[PDB]
Amino acid sequence: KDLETQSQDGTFDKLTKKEALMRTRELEKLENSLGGIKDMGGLPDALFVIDADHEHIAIKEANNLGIPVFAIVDTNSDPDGVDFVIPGNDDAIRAVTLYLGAVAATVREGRS
Amino acid sequence: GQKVHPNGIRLGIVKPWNSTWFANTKEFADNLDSDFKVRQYLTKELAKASVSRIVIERPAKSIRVTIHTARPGIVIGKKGEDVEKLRKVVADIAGVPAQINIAEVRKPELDAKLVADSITSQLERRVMFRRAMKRAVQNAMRLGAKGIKVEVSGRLGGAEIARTEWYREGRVPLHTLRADIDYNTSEAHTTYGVIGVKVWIFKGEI
RNA sequence: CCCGCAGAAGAAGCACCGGCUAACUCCGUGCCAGCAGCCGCGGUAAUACGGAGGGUGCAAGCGUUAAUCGGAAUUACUGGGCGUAAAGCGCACGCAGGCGGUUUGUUAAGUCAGAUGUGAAAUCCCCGGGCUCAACCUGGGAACUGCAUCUGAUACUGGCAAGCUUGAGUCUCGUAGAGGGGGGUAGAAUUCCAGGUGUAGCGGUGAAAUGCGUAGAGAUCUGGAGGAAUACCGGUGGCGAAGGCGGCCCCCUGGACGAAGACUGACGCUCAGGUGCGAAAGCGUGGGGAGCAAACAGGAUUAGAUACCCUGGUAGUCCACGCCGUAAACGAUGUCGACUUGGAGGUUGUGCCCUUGAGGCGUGGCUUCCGGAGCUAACGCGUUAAGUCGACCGCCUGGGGAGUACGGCCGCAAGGUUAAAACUCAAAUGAAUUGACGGGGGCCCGCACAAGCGGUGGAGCAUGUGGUUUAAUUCGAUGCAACGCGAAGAACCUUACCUGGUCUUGACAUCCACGGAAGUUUUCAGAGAUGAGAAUGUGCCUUCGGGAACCGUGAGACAGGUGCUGCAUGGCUGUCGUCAGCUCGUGUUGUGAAAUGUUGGGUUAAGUCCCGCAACGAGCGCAACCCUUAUCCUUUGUUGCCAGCGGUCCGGCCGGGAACUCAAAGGAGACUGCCAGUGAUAAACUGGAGGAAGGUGGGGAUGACGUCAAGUCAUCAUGGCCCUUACGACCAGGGCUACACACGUGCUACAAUGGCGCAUACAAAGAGAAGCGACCUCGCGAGAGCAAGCGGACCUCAUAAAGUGCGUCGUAGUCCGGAUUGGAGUCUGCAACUCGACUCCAUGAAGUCGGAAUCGCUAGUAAUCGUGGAUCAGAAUGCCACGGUGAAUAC
Repeated sequence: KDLETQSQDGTFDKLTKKEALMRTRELEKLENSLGGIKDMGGLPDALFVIDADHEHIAIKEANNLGIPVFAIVDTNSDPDGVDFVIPGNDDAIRAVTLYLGAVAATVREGRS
Repeated sequence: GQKVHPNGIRLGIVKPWNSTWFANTKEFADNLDSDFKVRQYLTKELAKASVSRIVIERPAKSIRVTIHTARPGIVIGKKGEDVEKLRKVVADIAGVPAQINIAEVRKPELDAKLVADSITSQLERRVMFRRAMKRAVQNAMRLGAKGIKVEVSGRLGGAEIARTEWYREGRVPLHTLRADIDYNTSEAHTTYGVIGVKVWIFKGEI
């Protein structure tokens, strides 16, 4: 957050472009990692996960906490780490498009 | 052992000297004895006064005693009586008039010399060292110090075999000359021989 | 039993106190005395030994010993185990024994219910009662866990009878196979024998030797003789109970498994004793004997080599018939049966769809690997289980003694099988974890080796050390990381050591009582310390019964100790190592010690940087920040400088000038910043441009967590213990420098790129006031006299040396080398003998490039020349800085 300020309006030339670049590429590092989560600042209450193969890591962690999870599990996935299982494809490109939008609408209205 | 005195290495660059004056090569010797002598005396009288460092400046044969202290009340006594009492002998040791000038310290627990005294103080009164030692460390963080490090050695806790247990909280970059590190040392005379205390403070950064 | 009397008067020890285990300190003694159930305590600071105090436990008893049980689920019926900790017979068949599918009837043995007879009293238990309560005595009941009889019950097990078929078994048609025994047989090769060809080696090894060979080998060709084993195929492929089993063909023969049904009708599973089979080696009788090969021999290797290596070689290994009966005979896993997710394979049958095309769809037998649940100490096992259960059998009960002795049995023998005890110890042992280490593997670095240059070790001298000697040769350092070290400098001093002479509240500090200014001056005895006087002065404030001072005497606390232990310690230091590593927070996996992060791919000087990722971060380190050096601009212009301009004894010397040198401050500049290429479009690496300087530009400073219980108690500080008319203090002389001897670190040499004489050229840095000292005079000289200037860019120390031109000696122990020695001397210091440096004349040794061995060095470095400084009166070839000259090589 601080750097996000330091980047668009903050310090960018105080020392030298070479290291000013350092913070920028560092900003990129935190970017791809905590980009779309920075505003949360607490603990979530639902984990919607696309694949259970690559992301069993988080599922177990979420399961370890008092939190429910929703996984689009696949033939080679362990449903026993999930709460509300969703069988079907996970890795198919078009598959998620159908999936997320369906979730997108339900979550869009779900604040009623 | 292995490390250089933190104070000494940063003298020329950051930390100023303590006996600031001038003298040609001839008289150099005598001043050292004299300047040292008063320093010994102040330790002997203002011990129960929490005195951190004592500046000894000598412009035009005028022995100036600037004392960076903690408790002015104890130092001045009443209306300054104690100070002007000290004025007499000090002027006598240095052989010339002495304007004794005090300097109160901002935070008594942020000066290395003073804190080391506290660690020594409790060990000079049967205090379990770990509690005594750690108490100071929490204080540095509780006073905002960027970092602190402490270290004791000897027959600590009455033990026969001597061991050296240190502690650390906060960033203490000793290899960075740019940063000011108030380092100081004190002894600890217990029935179990002498205990030595060392304390570092990453007070300054530049 | 009750009553009266008398004064709290008669009436509490024992063990323990480190932990287990409640309860602590001090002193004494020091691996002695001792203690103790165990682990363990005692080494000069003991909570564990002895005493004292306090205290914890129990109580007229309290500790010790012994003995039974408990804890010991370490004999497991309740209630254990056997893959690797102790423990599956080597495998198998199989009598007794144990257990046994399913349907129905039947009987009522075992089992169950009830009743009955009995199960001695006491004891125990339950509720009561009686002795002041209790112990104790005692009433009634329960119980006596059992056994016998009688009558009912009939599920489960047993006996009997009759079946059923899903267990087991038989037959028919086929299949694969190193299944077993017997009889023939094929080719390659080795060895030997007989010739032909042909000639100095062959063979063997790390090298070599023994050995074979000019009587002619080896090599090569042809013929023959034999013995043993079966290349390729060949496959965590197949068969077998196990051991095992391998070219091909034939004979006799076992077993396994499959399709489809037929048939018998529980005929089973296991199995003590018993019987059989059972690798290799070994044994007996008779054959065979190529190759290989115990034993043995020779030859090497080696300190030795009864071995590892080489040349040969007997028994044996091969066949026949008997014996032996053991293997890490091992998936270290008994046999049989049932049930419980999956995946990839191999192999052998067989039904079906298309064989429509090396196929697709299913069902069986054996076998390989990976892993789920679960199990397990963990490793791992995992439908072929160590998972969940059932039947039966073997076996274990700490290690060692010992799978041994004794005896039995068996054996031709060697031995085998069965199988202890006394005694001894407090562990043994398994799995896994962190490290350390490997004459283990991979990756990388360093004057680590290599490529070179120059050195030490041989000589002389200097200095240090060991040893020796001595009255004393002070004490410490004493693998690397002690040995030109503490000591940045011993004649007296220093000085701690010795002899002799002296004082002992002292050399020094504070408080007390009293007297005396302090101090200066002078003399005697003494080695000196000091002992003895003689004089002078009699000074600051007046409580003036005294200050404050410095000195003297006496008393008492003490002062003092370079006395011991750096293994009681702080502080300070070296080294591993300027090596790039060392860790923590939170989380996460693991029963846990811990691991992860810190690993992996690239990269770098570097856990430096990027990417990857159950890790995300962070700290300490690396780097940078600091100083110096390489370039420039700006500013100032002395005691520093001299270009463009004048005067000159052409000396920056005098005006004058502020350019330049230089000096001193402030900044600029260098950061992979730019280009091309490679590389993951990443980090980074290679080359180039410009630039004074190029990949942290050179150098220095900087020393992580910790290691060596490394150095230091003698620089200092300091706990203990010790001396204290002494180990403390003063003094003169000596010693620390002694010298059959050994080692270290250096300087000078051994010469001609060299010596000597004459002239001459080019530095930087630093020091200087009881200090340096020109100029001038004297001397051959070290120095002496007088002595401006300078406490300092001016003055002085102070004339740079190598080098350069010329002359010259001409390979000698010399015109080299310079020790040693005599004499004459100067300076310093009270003092130069033990024991100073330097000069002059004379003297003139060892030594001609140094054994085994071994050190430093990657560029202005090695080497080589000279210079200055700290210590200090005097006393450098040491140490610390400076500048000149200027290499070699890095595959």
